[PDB]
Amino acid sequence: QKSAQQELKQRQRAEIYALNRVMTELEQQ
Amino acid sequence: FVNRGGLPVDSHTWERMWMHVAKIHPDGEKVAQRIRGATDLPKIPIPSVPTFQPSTPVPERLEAVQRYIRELQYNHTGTQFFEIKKSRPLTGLMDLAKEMTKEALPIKCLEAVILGIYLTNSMPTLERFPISFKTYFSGNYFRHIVLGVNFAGRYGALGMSRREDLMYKPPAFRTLSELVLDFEAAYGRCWHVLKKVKLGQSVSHDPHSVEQIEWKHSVLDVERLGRDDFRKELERHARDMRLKIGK
Repeated sequence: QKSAQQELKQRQRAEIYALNRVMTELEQQ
Repeated sequence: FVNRGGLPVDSHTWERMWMHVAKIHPDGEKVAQRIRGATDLPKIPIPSVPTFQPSTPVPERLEAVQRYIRELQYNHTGTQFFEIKKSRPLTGLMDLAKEMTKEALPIKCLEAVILGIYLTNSMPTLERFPISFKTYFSGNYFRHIVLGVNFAGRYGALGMSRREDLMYKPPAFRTLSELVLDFEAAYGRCWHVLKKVKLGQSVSHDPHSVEQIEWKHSVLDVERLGRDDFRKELERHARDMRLKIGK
């Protein structure tokens, strides 16, 4: 049922944190 | 860029986030190609919201609150994931704080202020009040906000920033003026000139309060005041807050 919304949030959250690490790495160099 | 419609992020805002990334990062589309759809990405633990024993002194509790805020990470994606309307009644802002602990995404300074209030409503002997700093560097103006705090007559701050010296202060400053001057000096060390300080009233500890946060109860123009008038204005704000009781 609603487990598709959860997997959507999970997949998005993982990509958000992967992106945040890259952007954090960039914005100090 | 602000996500103006809840979570999961909608397809339109999601693409806009990646489009925005491709502008900023020198290898912006190489970054997306490597991340989007990747099946090997780290699992991110959902940070546990800290809970406190009554025997634990409040300053130690504040360390845990600030630790939790940091664990969410400063948001460098270019997209704000939560919409904060600053004039929203406190009860609506506290619903948002709770949502932020359940979704566990990166945040910036204003979100951290709201979170700091939400996580210290259990501490009625702790005074909480926003402090906003307007600084100037290289022909541009910059705004930063923290949650000022007062415990047992000592002033500190919680919050989120790019800089370590522009967020957490354990509640150790004897006066509000000493706290604010500590921020001004930290700004000066990274070549920012402090222009204005805006200090809010203390915030109610009731998470169902309909009252608004008053962000700008004192607005201080730093260089127009001069040092003695600046201190006296801060002492007055300190007294005003002492006389607004709310929990």
